[PDB]
Parts: sequence; structure tokens; C-alpha cells
Amino acid sequence: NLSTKFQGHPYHIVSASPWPFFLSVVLFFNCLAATLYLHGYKHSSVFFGISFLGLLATMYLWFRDMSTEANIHGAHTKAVTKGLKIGFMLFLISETFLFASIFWAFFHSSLSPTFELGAVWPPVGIADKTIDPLEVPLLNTVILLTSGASLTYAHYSLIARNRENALKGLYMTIALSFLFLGGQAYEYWNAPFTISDSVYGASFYFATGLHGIHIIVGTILLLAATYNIYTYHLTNTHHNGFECGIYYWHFCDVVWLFLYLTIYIWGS
Amino acid sequence: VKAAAQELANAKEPSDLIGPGGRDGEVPTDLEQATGLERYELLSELSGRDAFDMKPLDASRKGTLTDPIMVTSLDPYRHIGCTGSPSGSHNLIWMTVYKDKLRRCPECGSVYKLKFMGDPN
Amino acid sequence: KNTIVQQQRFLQSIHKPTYLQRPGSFALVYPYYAVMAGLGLYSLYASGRVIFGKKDA
Amino acid sequence: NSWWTYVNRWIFSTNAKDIAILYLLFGLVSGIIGSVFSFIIRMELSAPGSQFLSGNGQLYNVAISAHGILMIFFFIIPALFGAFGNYLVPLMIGAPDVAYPRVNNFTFWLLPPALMLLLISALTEEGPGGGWTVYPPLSSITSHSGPAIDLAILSLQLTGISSTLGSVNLIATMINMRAPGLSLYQMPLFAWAIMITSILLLLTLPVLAGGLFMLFSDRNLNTSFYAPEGGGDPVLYQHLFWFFGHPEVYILIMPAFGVVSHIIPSLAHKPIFGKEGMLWAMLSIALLGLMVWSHHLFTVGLDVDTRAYFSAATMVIAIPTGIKIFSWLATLTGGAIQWSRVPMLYAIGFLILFTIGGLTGVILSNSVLDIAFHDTYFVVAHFHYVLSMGALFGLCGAYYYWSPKMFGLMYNETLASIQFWILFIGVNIVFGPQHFLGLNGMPRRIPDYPEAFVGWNFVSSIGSVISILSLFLFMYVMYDQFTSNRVVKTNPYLIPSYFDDNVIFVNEKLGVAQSIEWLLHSPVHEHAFNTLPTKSI
Amino acid sequence: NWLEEVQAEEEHAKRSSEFWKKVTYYIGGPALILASANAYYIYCKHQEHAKHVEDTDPGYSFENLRFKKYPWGDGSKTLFWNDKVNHL
Amino acid sequence: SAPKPGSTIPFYINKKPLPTLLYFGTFGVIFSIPFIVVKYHNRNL
Amino acid sequence: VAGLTIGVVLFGLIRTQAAPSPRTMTREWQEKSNEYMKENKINPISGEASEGFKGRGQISGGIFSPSEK
Amino acid sequence: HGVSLEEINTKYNDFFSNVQDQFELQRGLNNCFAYDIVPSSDVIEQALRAARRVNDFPTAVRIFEGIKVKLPTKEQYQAYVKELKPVCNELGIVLKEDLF
Amino acid sequence: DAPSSWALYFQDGASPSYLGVTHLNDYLMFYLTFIFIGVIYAICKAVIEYNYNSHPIAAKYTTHGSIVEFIWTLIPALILILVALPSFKLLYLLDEVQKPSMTVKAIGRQWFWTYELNDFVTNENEPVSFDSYMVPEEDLEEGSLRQLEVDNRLVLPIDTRIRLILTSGDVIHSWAVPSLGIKCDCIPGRLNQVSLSIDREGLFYGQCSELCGVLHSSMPIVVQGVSLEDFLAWLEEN
Amino acid sequence: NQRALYYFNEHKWPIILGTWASTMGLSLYAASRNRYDTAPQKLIQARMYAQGVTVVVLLGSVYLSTLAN
Ligand code: HEA
Ligand code: HEA
Ligand SMILES: CCCCCCCCCCCCCCCC(=O)OC[C@H](COP(=O)(O)OCCN)OC(=O)CCCCCCCCCCCCCCC
Ligand SMILES: CCCCCCCCCCCCCCCC(=O)OC[C@H](COP(=O)(O)OCCN)OC(=O)CCCCCCCCCCCCCCC
Ligand SMILES: CCCCCCCCCCCCCCCC(=O)OC[C@H](COP(=O)(O)OCCN)OC(=O)CCCCCCCCCCCCCCC
Ligand SMILES: CCCCCCCCCCCCCCCC(=O)OC[C@H](COP(=O)(O)OCCN)OC(=O)CCCCCCCCCCCCCCC
Ligand code: CUA
Ligand SMILES: [Ca+2]
Ligand SMILES: [Mg+2]
Ligand SMILES: [Zn+2]
Repeated sequence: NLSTKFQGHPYHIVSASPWPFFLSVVLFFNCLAATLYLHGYKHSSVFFGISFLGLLATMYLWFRDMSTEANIHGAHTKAVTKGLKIGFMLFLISETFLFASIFWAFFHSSLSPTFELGAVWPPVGIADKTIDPLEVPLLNTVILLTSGASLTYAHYSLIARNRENALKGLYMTIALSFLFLGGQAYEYWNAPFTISDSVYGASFYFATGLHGIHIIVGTILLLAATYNIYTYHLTNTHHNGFECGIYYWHFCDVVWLFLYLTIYIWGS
Repeated sequence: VKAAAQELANAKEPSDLIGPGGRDGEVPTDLEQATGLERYELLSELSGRDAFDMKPLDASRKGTLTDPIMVTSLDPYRHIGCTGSPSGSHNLIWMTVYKDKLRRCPECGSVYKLKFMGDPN
Repeated sequence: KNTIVQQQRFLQSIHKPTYLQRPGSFALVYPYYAVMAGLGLYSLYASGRVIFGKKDA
Repeated sequence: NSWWTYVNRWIFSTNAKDIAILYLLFGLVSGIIGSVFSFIIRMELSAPGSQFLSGNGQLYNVAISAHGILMIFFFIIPALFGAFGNYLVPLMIGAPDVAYPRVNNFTFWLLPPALMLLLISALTEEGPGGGWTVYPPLSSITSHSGPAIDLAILSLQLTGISSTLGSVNLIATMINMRAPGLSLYQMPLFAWAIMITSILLLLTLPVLAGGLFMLFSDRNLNTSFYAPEGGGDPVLYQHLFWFFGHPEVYILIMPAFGVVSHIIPSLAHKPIFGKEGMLWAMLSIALLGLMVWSHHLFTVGLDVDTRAYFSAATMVIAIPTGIKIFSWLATLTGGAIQWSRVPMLYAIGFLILFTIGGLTGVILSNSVLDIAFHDTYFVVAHFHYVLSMGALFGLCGAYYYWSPKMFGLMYNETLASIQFWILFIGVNIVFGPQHFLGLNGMPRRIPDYPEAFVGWNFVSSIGSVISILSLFLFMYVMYDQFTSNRVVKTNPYLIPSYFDDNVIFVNEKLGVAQSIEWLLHSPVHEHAFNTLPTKSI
Repeated sequence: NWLEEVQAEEEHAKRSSEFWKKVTYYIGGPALILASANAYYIYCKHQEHAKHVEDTDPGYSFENLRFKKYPWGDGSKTLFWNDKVNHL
Repeated sequence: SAPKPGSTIPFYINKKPLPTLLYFGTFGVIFSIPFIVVKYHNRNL
Repeated sequence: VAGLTIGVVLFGLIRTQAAPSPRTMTREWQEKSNEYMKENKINPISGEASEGFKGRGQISGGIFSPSEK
Repeated sequence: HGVSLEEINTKYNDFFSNVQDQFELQRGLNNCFAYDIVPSSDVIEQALRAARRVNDFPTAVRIFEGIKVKLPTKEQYQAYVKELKPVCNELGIVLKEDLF
Repeated sequence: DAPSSWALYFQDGASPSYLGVTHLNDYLMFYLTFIFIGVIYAICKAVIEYNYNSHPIAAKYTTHGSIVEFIWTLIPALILILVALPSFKLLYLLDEVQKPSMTVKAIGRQWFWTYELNDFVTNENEPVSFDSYMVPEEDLEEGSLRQLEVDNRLVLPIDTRIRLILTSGDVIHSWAVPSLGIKCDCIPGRLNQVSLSIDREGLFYGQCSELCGVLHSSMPIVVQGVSLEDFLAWLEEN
Repeated sequence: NQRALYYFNEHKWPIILGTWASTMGLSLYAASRNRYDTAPQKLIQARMYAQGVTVVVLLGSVYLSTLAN
């Protein structure tokens, strides 16, 4: 009786895992180091670096062990992967409602400006120093749109059981994302105003930072996924991460188009 | 399918459930690159049977001593629930059925005899 | 080239926890634990210096 | 060598059962510190003038802020919202374990460092001084110079993100791991409530994360986000904070609703009246408790139309809650009542206190009426007489009702009843006089007060003292229960009906319960639900 | 059985992949190169600099707020500080 | 492994004579922490 | 009953160790203020300047307003 | 809604006309005493006959105890005992108050 | 006007809005006392008589609401409308502005209150301003009220309506007086416009409510009415 | 018409929101009719159509905005 040696539920069993407790400890370390570095206390340089390397090691090892368990033990049943997809969707909805905070912050700071602002949301003297709608950021937006198109092409070709086409599409997407990051860094260096300069600069910088870190997360996800593909650990139906990344990238692109609509059209 | 069914029938220990493996230079398929309990689940679902029991019981055939309603039980204790007559008869109360004993419904009077598709030890 | 099946069968033969199933994982954690302990020991003094108003000079 | 087994069973363990107990213990060790803080602050205002202290107003501000923050975010939320859910929700849904065990393990351990860093922050040269609701200008580097309030901001941030991370797995667990034949509509009321709180908390808290981070950045990056000269409007901060604060108390009190709706039937031996109507009214409450947020900004000076729009809708909250109370009243009558049981005692005492607190809440929901009570002791009386009477009573009832399932022991009924009576009397005579103190027109958060207020403060101080003896008795009864080796059967709350024979009931009636958790042995197995329970489809 | 459905699904996926290759090598490329050319024109048009302005209502009283010293360097420098576009 | 719980999950062994002092001392110190907290803010005064 | 009486007794015992009360808590000053705010028609409707006013007004009475030592 | 007042009376009399199991008898007898419906003379008499048939004594006295508990006043109980005395004397039924 | 000992009601005051607020409070209390006593009696009676020793049989077969849930929906909602309407017309009466006469300024930075009457700027070019300060406990006049007096007391004439201006230049404060029932937030940067009207000629008391640091409880506010001749003498005095 | 264009470019935000909603609805109606197209894929295709239409109308609007005589 084969079922006798087996359990009766398709849900995974995990034990040990010292990763969560030490991850909490290292996060506390990072928080303390950041708080100390805010006030400029001495010997606050190597502390932050050591804490960040510890955090990197701990969640990298957590991810490696989780992927291994999802690979060898084969606990990726239909119910488990469905629940993982619903959890990822719930997380991205939470991210949308997090970004809504900064969206309403900009809306409130813009619709009713203070009486020292000259009765115009664009600051007097700085209004002519704003970002024109037609410049390098528009090129970056078109690059991102073409990157999404290429990524969708690669995903469909991968559905068609194709290695070369999907891999080339992924390579083009990675290169386009890297050049987008370089262009964003260039625009950051050539920023007309600092974050501390009025509320316009602060809101712009806050809005751009979250998108930047989310795009960094997307790039690390893409490079990891191409690592698994090269390592020959991805199959036709054992591909939850691919669809998760695709959905996340489309979500982030939609958020980016909304930002491009508001900040660089209404504010200029 | 039929060959996969023969493979499912021909097994000795869980250590023998493996996948043949794919071919380099092309994306493989789950039929050759599966391992662990996912392989067991896919073979069980293609074979036509169920890996585990997930069959909700039926509210008809009101219980009788001669012919009790049969309940699948991988365990000697197989907790169930009774609605009685077709849905809406009475509130849902939970019951436990021990080894080969009869549990009668305290509102409808329905007995659920138990079996065991496995060696006790 | 597709060694995933061979290594799968090689590694399923052990009863170790999944965070120590792959050989060589133990050597990357013991110095890691020592470094974490040292970080805690240093952070104890750091917090004690923060609460007690003073700065070394 | 059991030491490795010790730490693998406790620290390197991800079982749901082994974690909720630590949730309860952490809640207890936070609550004791908070109760002592409350006792010291109430003893300060026993009589007018500086008393036991050198008139240290900043110390009093630190004390009140610490009491509020630690008892609202380290006592009730972690020890009620997820403590009695992660242990019990898998039992009622028909699943052996939560969806993501590793995140469940991780969420718990983010809290101890939060407590230590909050204590360190409070142990600074100044300490937090903005109260439970810290405000930007007061928090500005102009007032505080040091790492005092930044750590409090960080603690709030990390606790919020942990609670959000502690609620993502629960929703997946109770949306996908349902029992075969268990429709979402047919779900028990307690899990319904807990899922509503989970979704509301996850939807709202990110806003706090973003707002708190951007407000905190003012101290370091010198941003003009809220500076009066920099173009920032603190009314935006108030709107952001009260888009969270208003539904937080509801998501804290809904588990109390569920636990009361669970305690009433089993100890009343009667099914709950109108389950579908109650759950749909609670869903209406959940949806409704978001569009109303500006009742905390009534005297700030907003426009007439906005004030009318956000004050008219404050009243409609009462109707579903009144329907719920009426349904519970109807359920109580007719069926049998064992009033001597401690969970029954707490459930009965919950209703009157909650309804009088709701009446006090509907007193001050009008802009015409709030002007006479805004930021006075009357709002203190209202929110305390709702919080500590509903959430605390629900937590105590849940503990006294499910304790045998957690451990497998029996407490002392006499001592538990004495503790309940003492606590009830003390908390009734503590927040009673404060109603008159706030009705006279005297503000809150003042270590000193005009001389014509001493009597009611004196009346409150004795009850504040009595509450400490109540805490001592609860500690003693908990210790006694833990070391009394009093056995417990499978379903201690199942009794024979009026026509059950003493030999028929014992042999052909055992193993029946209204809920799943009473079917298993009181100390539950590590691996329960080997096969899925199948109901009538 | 499985052969017909897998063949149909793979055929549809291959047709969509070919269509998407045509999309990415037919219309996306021309748009990208046109946008790049326009961006280069805009970048080369304004190579006059003259980014040093003062005495024309300077400061405006909400520029470069300094309430807590900046951690980097002395305390008056930012991470992306520039000697041509950032002034005082 | 199929163990039967002994209905004892106390996180630490408990018995009458000795552990009572430890439990009461832990309770007392965690009760009296606020005291040292309030004393610290009025040390140099 | 025992818990209530223990709480009352303990509060009374730990009560006496407080700081000295303000000098304005004396019967003399309380009555002086009572006759003072009557002059400036401070609450004459049904309070400190009522027509009859047999009541106290601005005196707490009992231990709160002891005689001068 | 469902069954009305008298319909359940007739239905439970018909059910108690033929019961051979103690458990089913107790189940139906429990389910009858929850509708605020005091059983009629035929219903109680047939329940007593069923209890005699399934060979259980204490159920018979429990019937009168439960009826005394459920009835609102002493007069209705006295009328019931007056009209049902012969049956109890025929089947050798001893009341609680006279039992001890 | 001033707090008393063992008080139960609010106080005796004098302000057109204060009387209406008290009337609305009386009506609302009359509404809620009904429901409170009803629910208390229902809870007490449904349990005191239905204990297990007296009711061993439970009518477990009634879990449907035929006509009761509808009345539950309607009747308390009817009470809700009945209480909402008077408050609504009171608010819609208060939101209007009467005919302006004069203004006062109540800017206060930290632990002290500054008042300005700049309406009467004329050839003298001497706008009147001062600062109300917490009187120390030692220097209290024999028979004074502790924690409720100021040295430079504010002066407003009676029966004259003033469009008070509320402003601050520091952490947010509040301007409260229970007798007049008028309050608003001393929010920095923005000015809050409030009105006032005194019927009697008496001393009124009040203080701030929103915490503003360590000494949030050290800025009492005292405004007293004066007659026209006394007001004129006070104005010409400075 | 020399007047329709003035209102067409006067309120760019409301008309652009309306046309975005129209494109979203039309794409959802057209795409959600096939078999080998799951809901996420059809939603992604609809959103890609919306992005393309948004880009083209943005270029058109910034082209016509120069007429500010
Ligand atoms: C603990 C949970 C909790 C609950 C349940 C409530 C319930 C309510 N609260 Fe309260 N509230 C708080 C917690 C809670 N509150 C807190 C913490 C604060 C202070 C915030 C801070 O400063 O940090 C606060 C403050 C607060 C204010 C701010 C006042 C001020 O500071 O200026 C207001 C104003 O509208 C308000 C309103 C309400 C209302 C309308 C309800 C309603 O839900 C009540 C409805 C219930 C009933 C009314 C009883 C049952 C109904 C019936 C019997 C029907 C029949 C009734 C009638 C027709 C009369 N609350
Ligand atoms: C979680 C909600 C909560 C709870 C439970 C409490 C509990 C109490 N609070 Fe607090 N309080 C707040 C929320 C709460 N408070 C908030 C938000 C503020 C405002 C902060 C601000 O202004 O910044 C505040 C402020 C506040 C003040 C303001 C000071 C001032 O304005 O002058 C006062 C003073 O009276 C006070 C008193 C009390 C008292 C006496 C108790 C209790 O003592 C009443 C009785 C309760 C008990 C004595 C505890 C019983 C516990 C158990 C028996 C243990 C159970 C343990 C488990 C099994 C795990 N509270
Ligand atoms: C400052 C703000 C920071 C916010 C950070 C947000 C991070 C949360 C984002 C949630 C994404 C979770 C992944 C998908 C969930 C899932 O689906 O997990 C289930 C899938 C299973 O799929 P499979 O069976 O097909 O493959 C089984 C493989 N053995 O796991 C995966 O294989 C993930 C696939 C790619 C992941 C590889 C590693 C990528 C790391 C990215 C992050 C790196 C660190 C970044 C900085 C912390
Ligand atoms: C509050 C807003 C902040 C952003 C929200 C993100 C919070 C941090 C990211 C946590 C992951 C979110 C869920 C992903 C989906 C999922 O579930 O991933 C799956 C796993 C758990 O599931 P499993 O493996 O058991 O599933 C079973 C597979 N079949 O996740 C993880 O192991 C999380 C990895 C550990 C990271 C925790 C440390 C968090 C650092 C926070 C600081 C960085 C942000 C700072 C912001 C200022
Ligand atoms: C603010 C206060 C204002 C109050 C105004 C409300 C006035 C109307 C309320 C009365 C309606 C219910 C009466 C029952 C009528 C009836 O006969 O209903 C019919 C049923 C009879 O049983 P059956 O269905 O099995 O019949 C089957 C027919 N074949 O009764 C019941 O089941 C009653 C069971 C639930 C009712 C319990 C009531 C508990 C308290 C209710 C609220 C108390 C208010 C306290 C404050 C005053
Ligand atoms: C651990 C998570 C930390 C990052 C969180 C990211 C969240 C995104 C939303 C927040 C907005 C960020 C924008 C600032 C980026 C920036 O670089 O600010 C701009 C300035 C310099 O720019 P400039 O004046 O030269 O520009 C004008 C060009 N001419 O550089 C900085 O001040 C460096 C510090 C910024 C913080 C980023 C690194 C964080 C390290 C410390 C971690 C702090 C933890 C806090 C407690 C958990
Ligand atoms: Cu002034 Cu608070
Ligand atoms: Ca005091
Ligand atoms: Mg206020
Ligand atoms: Zn049944």
C-alpha cells in the first residue's frame, strides 16, 4: 500500500529554520545602526555595512533553502501554488494601498497650496526650473513600454516551449532595465531641486524612490529567474515564479504610467 | 496513462518515485522532470483515482441500522458533520466515528458505519 | 549535463534538515553565528553608550 | 541531551500551537508593565499639585505616552488578534497547519526587539513626549534633541509591518485551506470576524507606514513635508493618522465580538439567533468603518459641508451594533443559562459595559456637541470604557474559555469568580467619576488641575489600587492552574440533555461538539486532521 | 487525449510568439530610435550651461533647510552633490 | 513518532517548593521595572 | 469584600507618603475664595452666588480642606 | 417557516406509534419538548406505551417530571395527573413526589 | 462659569450658543437614558429568572426573525433621525456670520498668551497689546483661585459681538472656554476665525486642551465682560 | 468648427479619463471571449492596449497644445 507510507494532506511540513529569528535580530541591528547614523554618532560606518551584509546573507540563505525545498521535496502541489499566487496578489494590492498614501500626500500638497507659495502649485522662480514633458524621461517611459512588450513576447515563446526566443527576450529586458536605471541615475544627478527644496521636490523624490526600489526588486527577480533557467531547474508547469514576476512587472508598469501622467504633466 | 498506471502499480518504497529527466538544450516537461510529492500527486491524478480523500458526503439516504452511510476513513477516527435530510434540514453538528462502530444522528437518526483502507500498523 | 536527477537521488538519501542537507552548508553558518554573536556583544556596548549621555574622545 | 530538543521545540519550531502560547506570554509581560505605568500615572493625580515627583511634566508625558503606546500595540493587538487566531482558525477551517509556517514563525520574533528598543528610547534623557498620537512640530528637532522619539517611530513602523506580515498568511489559510464541503458562507462567525480584521488591517496599515516614514524624515533630511514655513500642513498629518486610527479600534474589538458570539451559545446550549443577519450587519460595519475618519478633527476648523458630511455618517455606525446587541439579548433568553460559569460571567458583563460605552461614543459624534467635550476627560472616559471593557473582557473570556485546549489544565472557579468581580467593580469605579470630571469642562493630559476637582480623582485612585489586587489574583490563579495537574476531558462543555440516560449518554453520545476543536483531545496533537473532514455537500 | 490538446496549445502559443516577435522587431524599434533621436536633439540644443545665477531674489527662504546635520562629509554635502547644477 | 501529550506545555518545569520563589521574583522585577524607569529620569536632579 | 477592604487600607497606608499639599487647601482660604467670587457675580444663577445657597460651593469638605495647623 | 403547532403534534404521535429503539425514543422525546407544545393525552399515553414496549422504566417517570417542569401552573398538572392516573396505576408508575 | 466641588451638571454660563448646546445635550440625554435603562433591565431580567436550576429545558428551535429584525432596523434608526435633525438645524444656524463689529487676536507661542486689539489704529499709532501670564502660587492674592488666574487679564465689552481671530506661531495650541462654548485650534501658519457674544458682565475662565509640551498646563485664559464706559476707560488707559 | 477644439483641449484630464475608461471596458469586452486566454493574460493585453492608446493620445495632446494663441 503506497498511500500507507504517505500522509493524508498535500501541505508541506517544515522544521528547524533558524532564519526567522536571526533575521529579526539582524533587522533590529540594522534599525539601531540606522538610528545611530541619523544623528551622526561616531563609529557608525562599519556597523551599517556589517548589518547589511548580515541581512543579505540571511535572506539569501532563506531564499535558497525555500527554493531547494520547492525543488527536491516537491511540495509544490496545485493548492499550495494557488495559495502562493493569491498571497502574491494580496501583497501587490497591499503595495498599491501603500503607494496610495504618497499619492494622496502629493494631491493634498498640490490642490490647496499655502499662501506663501504665490497662489500657484509650481513655485515662483522654480516653475521655470521644472521638468519639461518632452525630454529623457519620456524616452525612458517608451523604453519601459518596449521592455514590457519584449518580456510578454518572451513569456509567450516560453509557453510555446522555446528556449532561445524567451532567453533573448529576457536578455533584452534586462539590458533595457539596466539602461533605464542608468538614465534614472543621470536624471537624479541633474535634478533641478533637492528634496529639502520646497514640498514639490520632496514629493517628487519620495515618489521616485519607491518606484526605484521596486524596479530594483524586479531586476533582482529577473536575474534570479534567468539563473534558475540556465541551471535547468524550471519546467513547463513548475513555473510559478515566472508568472509572479510577469504580473508584478505589469503592475509596476501601470503604477509607473500613472506617475508619468500625474507628476510630469499636471505639475509642469 | 496506461503505462503510467503500470508504473504507479509497480512500486516498492517512496525512494523509487523519480523522474527520467529532460534533455539539455530544451525546456523539459513535468512528465519527466518531477520529484517528491508533486510527482505522486500528478501520477495519482492521471491514474483516475484520488491521492487523498476529498469527497463531501451526501445528505440523502437517511440512515438506517441495516444500511449505514459509508464514510472513507484513512484513520480510525474520521471526524465528519451531519446536516441530515437534504441541505437545510437542521444545523450542522460534528461527529466522530470510531473503529467499525455506528454514530447515529441526534436529530435525524443517521448511522455512519466506518471502514479502514489500510493496515492498523 | 542534466545532473539534477542524479544529484536529487544523491541528496534524498540523507535525513538531515533541509537547511543542512547540501554538504558544505555547515561551514557558512558557524562563523556566521560567531559574527552575529560579536555583533550582539558590540551592540550591547553601543546601546549602553547611547542611553548614558556621553561620547568617547 | 534535551537542550537541542528544547530549543528545537520552542525556538526552531514553526507549529502553530507552540507559538500562540508565546503570544499570550508576551502579551502578559507587556500588560503588567503597562498596568504599573497606569497605576503610577493615576497615583500622580490623586491630589492637586506636584505629588511624589518634582513637578516633572516631561516625565509625566513620557509615562502617559509609554502607557498608551505599549498597551495599545503590545497588549491587545498581538495577544488577541493573532494569538487566538493562529491557534484556533486552522481547527475550525479544517486544515492541519497555516499556509506559510515560516512567515508565521518570523512575525512573532519581530516584537521582542521592538519592546527592548522602545524601553531604550523611553530610557533616554528626554523620551517621547508627543503622546500616543505624536505630532510633527512637537516631535520637531526644536523640542527634542536626541534619539528618543525616533526609536518610538521605528518601533511603530516595525510593529505595524510585522502585524501586516502576520496577517497575510491567515487570509490565504482561511480562503484556500477550507474543509471539503465548507462554503465560505457557512464559515463560523469567529473566523469571519478575524478575516474581516485581517483584511481591514492589511488595507489600512500601509498608509501608516508611508505617513510615519515621511513624517519621521523631517527630523533627519530637513524635509518641508509638514513645516508651517515649508508649505506643509499638519492637518494632512491628522487626516493621514485618523484614516488609520478610527478603524484600528474596530479591528481590535471585532475578535471580542467573535469570542462573545462563540461563548454565548455553548454555555447557553442554544444556537445563535440570526447568524446570516448578524454576519451581514458586521460586514456592513466593516465597510462602513472606513469612510468616516474626520470625527477626530471636529474642532480643527474645517468647512461646514465637510463637517456635516463626516458627522452625519458617524451615527449610522450605531444601528448594526444595536442589532447585534439585540440579537445577543434574544439568544440569551429562552435557552438555558449557566450564570455561574466564569466565561458566561465575562460575556454577560461585556454587554452592558459595551452598550454604555457606545452610548457615550454616540454622545460626542456631533460637531455641535464635540466642542464641549473635545480633548477633555469625557473622550477619555468614552474610549477607555469601550476599550478596557470590551477588548480586555473578551481576552479574559477567551483565555478562561479555551485555556484547557491550550494546555489541558483546570483553574480554580472560586478564585476566578472573585477576580472577575473585583476587576469589574474596580474598573467600574475607576472610569465612573471621570465622566463627571469631563462633564465639568476640564481637559485631559494635565498633571495639575484646578482645585475644585479633587474628590473625583480621590474616588478614582482607590479603584486604580483595587485593579492591582485584581492583577495579583489573576497571576496567582494562572500559576495555580499551571501547576495543579487537574485533568480535563475531551469536551468539558458538553452535558447530557434532559432525556439522556446515564448509561446511554456515556457510551453512545460522547465525541459530539458544536465546533471542531472540542472533538480532539484537550492537548491537541502535533499533526491533526490527517484526513479532511467531509460534511454534507 | 493529451496529444491533441497539447498540440493545439503549443500551436497557439507559437503563433502568439511569432506575432509578438513581429511586434517587438517591427514597431517598437522605430519608436525607440525616434525617441532616442528626439532626446538627443533636445539634449544637444541646450548645451549653453550658464547655470550660475545669484542676486536675483536669492534663497526664497525655503531652500537647503539645515536642522539636523547631514551625515555625509562635513554636513553641508548631499549624496548626489554636483559642482555645476547644485549651488548656494 | 507518535507521542501522546501529557497535557503539560508550561515552557518551564513547575513544582511547589523551589520554583515559587523564582516565579515570584520574576513577577516582582517585571512589576517594578517602571520604578527604576521613573528613578532614572530624576537621578541628577 | 476582603479584596475591597485590602485595597482601601493599602491605598490609605501608601497615601500619607506624598508631598505636602499646597497652602491653599485650608478652610480659611476656601471660605475666603467662596466670599470672593460672589462679589464678581461668578456663577450667580444657581452656583457660587445663589440667593439662598445653603450649600458648600467651592469647598470639598472633609480631609480635603482641613483646619490650619 | 415550517411545521405549524398541531401538525407536529400529530406527526410525533404517529412517530411514537412505532419505536423499537431506546435511543430513537429519547431522541424524538427530546425533540418534542422544545416547541412550547405540551403533549396531548394521546401523545403522552402513546409515549408511555412506547416506553413500556422498549422496556425502560425511568423514562416513564421522567415523562411526568418533565411535564411538571414544563407546565405553567399547578392546576394544569393536577388535571393531567387526574386524567392519567388509571394509566399509571395500570402500568405500575410511581410519581417522583411519592417515590421518595 | 467656574468649577465647583462634587459637580454633576456642567456649569452656569452666559453665551447664545452655550444655551443651545445645553438644550441639545438635555434632549440627547433624555433620548439615551431610555435605551440605557431598557438594555440594563433586559440583561438583568433575561438571566436572573432563566437560570439553569429553574429552566432545565431550552427552546432551542427558534432561530428565525420574521418581523423582529425589521423593527430592530427601523425604530433605533427613527430615534437616530429624531436626534440628528435638531443638531443639524443648530449647526446650520451656527455656520452663518452676523454683522461684524470688531476683532481680537490670540497668538500665543509657549506657556503664555498674547492678545491684540488692532481695530482701533488711529493717529495715536499706539496699538494695544499685552501678554497674559500664569500667576505664581506664592504671589496669589488672599482668597484667589489656584491655577486659574492671570496677571494681564483680557478685557472684552459685553453685548458686543467680536469676530475673534485665532493664530499661533509655534506648536499647535487650543483656545477653549466652557462657559462660552467656543473653541478652535491654534494651528500655526493658518488663522482660525471664531465669533463670541457675552450676555452678562462677569469673569469667565478657561484654558488650552491640546498638549504643547511640558507646560501644556500653565496657560489659563480669563476673559471678563465690561460695560461700555468701563471699556472706554480701559482703552484710553493705554 | 473653431469652438469644439477649444473644449476638446480645455479639459484634457476629464476627457482623457473618459477615453481611458472606454478603452478599458472595450478591451475587456473584446478579449474576454476566447478559450486559450486566461483572465490575467486578457487583462494584461487590455492594459497594454490602454498603455499604447495613452502614449499616442499623450503625444497628440502635447502636439496640439502649442496652439495657445
Ligand atoms: C475601542 C473601540 C471603540 C469603539 C467601539 C468606538 C465606538 C464609537 N466611537 Fe470612539 N473612540 C475610540 C474607540 C472606540 N470608539 C478611541 C480610542 C477614541 C479616541 C481616539 C484617540 O484620541 O486616540 C475614540 C474617540 C471617538 C471620537 C472622538 C471625540 C474627540 O476626541 O473629540 C468620536 C467622535 O465621533 C467617536 C465616536 C464613536 C462612535 C460613534 C462609535 C460607535 O461605534 C458606537 C455605536 C454603539 C452604540 C451607540 C451602542 C449600541 C447601539 C444601540 C443600542 C442602538 C440604539 C442607540 C441609539 C438610537 C441611541 N469615538
Ligand atoms: C489598549 C487600550 C487601553 C487600556 C486597556 C488602558 C488601560 C487603562 N488606562 Fe489608558 N489609555 C489608552 C488606552 C488604554 N488604556 C490610550 C490610547 C490613552 C491615551 C494616551 C495619550 O494620551 O497619549 C490612555 C491614557 C490614559 C490616561 C491619560 C492620563 C491623563 O490624561 O491624565 C489615563 C489616566 O487615567 C489612563 C488610565 C488607564 C487605566 C486606569 C487603565 C486600566 O488600569 C483599567 C483596568 C485594566 C487593568 C488594570 C488591566 C487588566 C489586565 C489583566 C487582568 C491581565 C490580563 C492578561 C492576559 C491574560 C494576557 N489611560
Ligand atoms: C523596502 C521595501 C522592500 C519590499 C520587498 C518586497 C519583497 C516581497 C516580494 C514578494 C515576491 C516573492 C517571490 C514570489 C513568491 C512566490 O511565488 O514564491 C513561490 C515560488 C515558487 O515558484 P516555482 O514552483 O515555479 O519555483 C520553485 C523554485 N524552487 O518561489 C520562487 O521560485 C520565486 C521565483 C524567483 C525568486 C528567486 C529569488 C528572487 C529574490 C528576489 C528578492 C531578492 C531580495 C530583494 C531585497 C529583499
Ligand atoms: C508593510 C509594507 C512593507 C513591504 C511589504 C513586504 C514586507 C517584507 C517582505 C516580506 C515578504 C512579503 C510576502 C511575500 C510573499 C511570501 O509569502 O513569500 C513566501 C515566504 C513565506 O511563505 P512560505 O515560504 O512559507 O510559502 C510556502 C511556499 N510553498 O515569505 C518569506 O519567507 C519572507 C522572507 C523573509 C523576509 C522577512 C524580513 C522582512 C524585512 C522587512 C524590511 C524590508 C522592508 C523595509 C520597508 C521599509
Ligand atoms: C429602543 C427600544 C424600542 C423597542 C421597539 C421594538 C418593539 C418591537 C419588538 C418586539 C418584536 C419581538 C417580539 C416577539 C413577537 C413574536 O411573537 O414573534 C414570534 C416569535 C414566536 O416564536 P416562533 O417564531 O417560533 O413562532 C412560530 C410561529 N408558528 O417570537 C420569538 O421567537 C421571540 C424570540 C426572539 C425575541 C426575543 C426578544 C429579546 C429582546 C428584544 C428587544 C428588547 C428591547 C429592549 C428595549 C425596549
Ligand atoms: C532600509 C530602507 C531605507 C530606504 C527606504 C526607501 C524608501 C523609499 C521611500 C523613501 C524616500 C527615500 C528617498 C531618499 C533617497 C536619497 O538618496 O535621498 C537623497 C540624498 C541626496 O540626494 P540629493 O540631495 O543629492 O539630490 C539632488 C541631486 N542633485 O541622499 C540621502 O539622503 C541618503 C540617505 C537616504 C536614505 C537612503 C538610504 C537609507 C540608508 C539608511 C536607512 C534608513 C532606515 C530608516 C529606518 C528604517
Ligand atoms: Cu497650550 Cu497645550
Ligand atoms: Ca498631581
Ligand atoms: Mg484637539
Ligand atoms: Zn442529521
